[PDB]
Amino acid sequence: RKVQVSYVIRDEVEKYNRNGVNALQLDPALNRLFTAGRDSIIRIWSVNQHKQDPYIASMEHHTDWVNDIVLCCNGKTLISASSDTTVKVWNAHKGFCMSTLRTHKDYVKALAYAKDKELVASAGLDRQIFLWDVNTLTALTASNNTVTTSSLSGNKDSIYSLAMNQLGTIIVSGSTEKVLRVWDPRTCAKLMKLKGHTDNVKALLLNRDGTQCLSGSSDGTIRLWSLGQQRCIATYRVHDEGVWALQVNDAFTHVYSGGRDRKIYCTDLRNPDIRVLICEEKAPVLKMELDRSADPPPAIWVATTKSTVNKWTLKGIHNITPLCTQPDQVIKGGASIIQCHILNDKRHILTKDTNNNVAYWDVLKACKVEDLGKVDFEDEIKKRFKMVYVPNWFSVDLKTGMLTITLDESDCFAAWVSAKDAGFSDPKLNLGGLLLQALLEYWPRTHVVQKGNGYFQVPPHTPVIFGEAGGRTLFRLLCRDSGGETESMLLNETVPQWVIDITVDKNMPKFNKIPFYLQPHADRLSASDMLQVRKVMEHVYEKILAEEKIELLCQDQVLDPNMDLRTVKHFIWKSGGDLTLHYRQK
Amino acid sequence: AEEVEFVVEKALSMFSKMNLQEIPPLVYQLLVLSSKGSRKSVLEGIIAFFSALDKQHNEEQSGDELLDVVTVPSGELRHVEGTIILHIVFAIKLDYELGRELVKHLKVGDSNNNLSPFSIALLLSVTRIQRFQDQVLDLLKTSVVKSFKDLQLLQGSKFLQNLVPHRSYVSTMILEVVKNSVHSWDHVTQGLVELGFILMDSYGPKKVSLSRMPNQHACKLGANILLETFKIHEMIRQEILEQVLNRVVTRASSPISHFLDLLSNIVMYAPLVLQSCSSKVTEAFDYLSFLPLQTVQRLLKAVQPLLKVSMSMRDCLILVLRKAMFANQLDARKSAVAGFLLLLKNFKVLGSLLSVSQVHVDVHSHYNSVANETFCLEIMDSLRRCLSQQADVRLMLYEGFYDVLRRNSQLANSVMQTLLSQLKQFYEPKPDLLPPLKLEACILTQKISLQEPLDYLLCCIQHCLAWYKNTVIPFYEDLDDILESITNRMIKSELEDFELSADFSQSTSIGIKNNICAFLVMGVCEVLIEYNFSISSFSKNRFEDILSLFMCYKKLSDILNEKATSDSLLSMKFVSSLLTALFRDSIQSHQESLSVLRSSNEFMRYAVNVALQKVQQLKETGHVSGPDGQNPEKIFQNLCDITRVLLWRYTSIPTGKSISLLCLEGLQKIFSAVQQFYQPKIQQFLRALDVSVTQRTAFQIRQFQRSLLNLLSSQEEDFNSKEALLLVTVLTSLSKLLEPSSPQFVQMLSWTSKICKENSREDALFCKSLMNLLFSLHVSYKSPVILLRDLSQDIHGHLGDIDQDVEVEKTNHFAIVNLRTAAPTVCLLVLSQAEKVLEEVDWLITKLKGQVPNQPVEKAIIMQLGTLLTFFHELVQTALPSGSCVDTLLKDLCKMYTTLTALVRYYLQVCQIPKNMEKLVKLSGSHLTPLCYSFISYVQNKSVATAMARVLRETKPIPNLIFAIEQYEKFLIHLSKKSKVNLMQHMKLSTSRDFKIK
Repeated sequence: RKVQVSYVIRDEVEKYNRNGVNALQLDPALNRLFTAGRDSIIRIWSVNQHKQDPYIASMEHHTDWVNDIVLCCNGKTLISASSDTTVKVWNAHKGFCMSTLRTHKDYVKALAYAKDKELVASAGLDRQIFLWDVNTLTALTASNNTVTTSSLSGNKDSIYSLAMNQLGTIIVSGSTEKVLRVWDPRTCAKLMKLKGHTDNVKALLLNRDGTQCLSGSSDGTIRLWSLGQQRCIATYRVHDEGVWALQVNDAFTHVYSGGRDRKIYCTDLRNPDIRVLICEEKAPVLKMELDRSADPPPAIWVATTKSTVNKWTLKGIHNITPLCTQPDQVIKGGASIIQCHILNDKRHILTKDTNNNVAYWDVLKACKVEDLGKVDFEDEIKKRFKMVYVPNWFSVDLKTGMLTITLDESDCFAAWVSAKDAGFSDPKLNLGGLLLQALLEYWPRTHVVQKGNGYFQVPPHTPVIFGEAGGRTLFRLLCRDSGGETESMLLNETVPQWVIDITVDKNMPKFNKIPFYLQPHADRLSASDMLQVRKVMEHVYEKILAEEKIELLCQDQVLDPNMDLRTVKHFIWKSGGDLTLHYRQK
Repeated sequence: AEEVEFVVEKALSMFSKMNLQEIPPLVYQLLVLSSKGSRKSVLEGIIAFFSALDKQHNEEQSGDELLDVVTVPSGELRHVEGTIILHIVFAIKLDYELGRELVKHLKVGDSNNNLSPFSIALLLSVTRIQRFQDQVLDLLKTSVVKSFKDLQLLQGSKFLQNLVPHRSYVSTMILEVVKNSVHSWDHVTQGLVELGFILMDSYGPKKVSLSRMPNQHACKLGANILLETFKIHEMIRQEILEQVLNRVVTRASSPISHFLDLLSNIVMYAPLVLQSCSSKVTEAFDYLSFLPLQTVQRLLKAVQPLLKVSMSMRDCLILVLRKAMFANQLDARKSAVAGFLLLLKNFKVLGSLLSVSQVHVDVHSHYNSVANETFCLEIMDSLRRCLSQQADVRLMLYEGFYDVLRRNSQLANSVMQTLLSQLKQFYEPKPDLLPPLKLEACILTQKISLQEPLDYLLCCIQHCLAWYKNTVIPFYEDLDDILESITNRMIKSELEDFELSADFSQSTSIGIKNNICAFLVMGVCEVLIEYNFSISSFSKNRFEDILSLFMCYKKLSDILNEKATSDSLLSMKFVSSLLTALFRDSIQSHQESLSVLRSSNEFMRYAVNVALQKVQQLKETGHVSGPDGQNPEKIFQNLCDITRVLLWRYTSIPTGKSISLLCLEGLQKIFSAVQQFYQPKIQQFLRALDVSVTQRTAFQIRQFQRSLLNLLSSQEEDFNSKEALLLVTVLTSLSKLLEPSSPQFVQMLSWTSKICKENSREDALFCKSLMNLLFSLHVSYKSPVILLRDLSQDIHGHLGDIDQDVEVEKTNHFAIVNLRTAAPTVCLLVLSQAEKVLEEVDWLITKLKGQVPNQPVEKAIIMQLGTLLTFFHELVQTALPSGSCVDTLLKDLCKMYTTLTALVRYYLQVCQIPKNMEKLVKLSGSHLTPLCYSFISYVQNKSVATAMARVLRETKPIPNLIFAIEQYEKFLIHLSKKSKVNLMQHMKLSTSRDFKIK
């Protein structure tokens, strides 16, 4: 595929989630909470009430939604699944990624854990389920980096949930097949095919002995299965909308459920008549984590589509009006950029976030210019309108709630801008070439010594990402880390030729031309796109001081002499033919 | 039929007025109409129209990027021309006769002005039809070769340059066809690649002058075509690399230097190689074990730019090399040693960062320097295990350890300990035992062959130790003490301790052992001479040790030479440093110690001769044998330093061969070598000797001009022929640097003409070289036909007349032409120059004949043939010797009459006759034709199977001339009939001969 260069405009430290939280893990030994965010960052929090700042560390190596995390090996290792089609092994005590598994071909959505055998399974949208041994993964080294893969098979649609029992002898898969498939992880052999759900299944549970299964589906029903009888022994219709999260206690007698309807319930399994409404969240519930320190669980952690993670006490469930009204503990969250507009100069972007704040950003310098507050976004677009046209040279995606700018070979160098039009003091400048040199400034291969493009510098903490167009992430690094030994070898392998030509070979991109034929108002010419009208005025003057005696017009409209033909063709021409300019005496 | 032609011609005129975007629909319809009628007219109109568009677009595009008058944009012009080409090619698929007309219309020897970027691109896509693939690619191959012959002929002759206006060449056209192919010309790329490989395959070097340069230019064009097609087009770069590796990865040992250079240029774009064509490199790696050692070393150096940036390729190579080393099969461990050396000589960081169900895991671990050291030490220890193998492997390691230790300073201890351990196996630690080296352990008997190159081991030790004491200091003392002990015991050895003249025979076992042991002793003495020079600086005691070592080296060299070679072990840097101190050192302290070395004339000869060997190695191989001998920048620096000393010694003090004469030989070799290899550095080369290239060259030229005058001022018996020949060779090479349109060139020509006109030497070789220099300068200045005519008169005066009743007046235009050198030296030389004149005129007539400026060309052609008539007029009545002078003159007269026939046949095509042409015809009939018959009579009258061939071969030349004259008179009858002017009144009746036996 074609390699793209992308980077994120962000702060050095992002303490709070900038998007929703997909998964939760609780460490009882250190009293630590792990949040798998939709902003591609895993964060560690302290659940102690004494600390007024629960933030501990950020675990930032993914490039897309983190869908599931499991805490294994007594809280020393974290396994994460993500939409970037990778499974990653982490040091949960320190907070750095150790290795990346690239066996999946689509989004990885579910992780299953067997505590006794230390066995972890990863399943995703590619209909593949892979089995991993954590100790084998944790003992991997640079020299010894080979692993034998054992994959389950027989699933005809994309998996959305996965489950294992404590002993690691039963694994259940939920998918859009509307059926549940069960295997034996030891022998990698099929056992049964549970049926009865009429929609996608997103939540799965199993007991310690692995003979009973709890499933919740988008149809709004919770079904209790018996693996010995291979049948559904009970069906619970508790929620108005789909069920997305499930939690059960150690006795496997009470199930905690939540989903799209934003309501969380505690349902008694032996008789569904005892139903307690724990709370009503402000957003659809994506995942829930129980506090298993005491029996019954004192509290439950809830992750929603909002950036805030809340804890709800369970004091009095066994002792409709909700049980709780305000969460006991709150972990703050940031704001997600939801709307984006690129201004006419193709250098500044106005963004609006979930708090309705409007901000002004500089793509070239990869920094925020100013905050505007709760200003009308559409009015601000008109207020900053300019009479200029610059070709598109970058793309913007807001999947992680942050500004990610993508540079592709097709249009990276399509924007030529004179230095006077920009804020740099006129030599002729290519925005795409300047940005690439600033991103790879610390790379020794680009030094011939001068550093960078000599006009601006992106923040050193800017994450630079190399990846295939609609594919995998080849290499990810910070801007300031390009000078390292290990990063330089990786950069040589991953940086494509079209970036090498400009950053290493120091070549200059093409100069595009528009052909225009002058006609007297009542001879084809081609010139640079940034050529001003004044130059065409003086060319006619020699054909027949130049500005004062000659006026140019297009489509029966007078032309600004300081304006360029690139702006003329885009705005005033309003036609599919070659640009036509008419010269008439003033 | 005629109706179709008329309507086609009408549509051809409409081409200009209508829009370009409507052309492809018109061409497709016009091609269908062509099927039932005229075919050549349709193709000619389309090709001619688009060629004018290409030419007009090129002129208007050339200029600044400001407001330009652009009738057609480049982007849409290439798009239109592309779809026209596809329509023509598709039409040829359904109409075979259309394809034949295209090849016939574009068939080439003539310039074929029809060829253009559009027509060349049309032909390349036609190759997609296999029915036309071979003949079209053969058409293109002949076009470029003929085009390069045109360029070579024009450059060497000033007469043609004033006449022929510059025209574009097929090589330039094809290069921009590749450039224009970026606009989605995917149908041209397939034939573009095949044409590039045909040029390389057919005209690649065959090392295993007239045609070598166009062949080299044709081969270089194929490399340019392939390289530029590689960069632009992604779907073809995989095929290019596979075909390049096919030609390179072989055991055939065919000359593949041009393919290796193309491979090196391709792998400079490593991301392009790794992206698509990545498996081919790894497959070539798998075959490295089977390849011979020389192929592996050159192939790995070619792909070195790829391994410098890529870890995966480097990691795959290490795995292949490790597997090859562990293989029991031999000739693969040698390649593994060569591969591991090259990796360790070039890269400081080595190392990284499967079954059916086994996958690799991206472990994010930081680079570990300590682990890298163990990785390198593991390979270094493996290489130490290869020092007990054959002497071929030992020779490679000794050459590689110096660069390994310079690259990885962290391997210095491992390398030095390895060298110390090997030296202990052949060094006698006893302070009084002689000799200090066990030369019998270096000999393996099983036939006698060399096991350990002891001389090369000390060369590596001495150079590695020298680097150690000046790179890492700011075992070494043990090594410093061993070398001093070796030096003392080699000096006090009486050559009897080495068991050396006893047999010294080239067949007996003891003689072979004695011969090899003689080489090792001389090799050791050279290394110890190099060691003692640097150590203790400029001390008299150490230089006396050097002189004692040299006598041991020279005495053994004399014994081997007279009873009867090998390269010297001195580094080129040391030879440059030794020469500078030995000839151009005046520091007071150094003079006392240097007087010991300077007092030995044999040492003076030895130092200069080794410098000549280094220059000779550069010319033969392109690199020098010693350390830093493959670094062009450092070789050039030593070339400048050696040249300065050789210039000084020769010029400051004038004169086996003398020292000054040897410096002259080295100067000639350096000047040839510098121009052959360091062409862009000539200004820097001339600057370093003590304005522009012409001004500095003229200063050196005048400096050697004065030298030649001194020898010519001497007596005939005292004439130093060897030195004079060298001076003309130096002057010839230096004069290649002067710009012909400069006063410096005019002075050089005026000086050479004056020397020839005034100096009369009896050396035939000196006269031949001097005239060759004079003609080389003159031809680039003006036509030498007047010069040729005057030289022919001198030959006529000295050799007399064939009439034997007339006396020819001695003109004495040139004193260099005397009775001894007039034949066969000057006569054969002037005949070869008149041959080149006729080739130039034949080229002009061929161009004019195919062209239909004519009047200026016709007058110049007649003026050349008119003057060359008088040159031949003097030679046909000269009493030449019966050897090759008569054979060459008869062959040249046949060429003269063939050229006259070609001129007459040209007027047959044109004259539906000017005075100058008539006078040329009259002159040929009154001054050449009757005298040719007299010369034929003169030659014939006066006087196993090999003799049978000789007598039958001598019956060819005279009948060949008779046919040439009769063919010439045949076409003059045609011209007289056509032009209604009787040209046969100037020609007498032909004279025939009959045999009668006495």
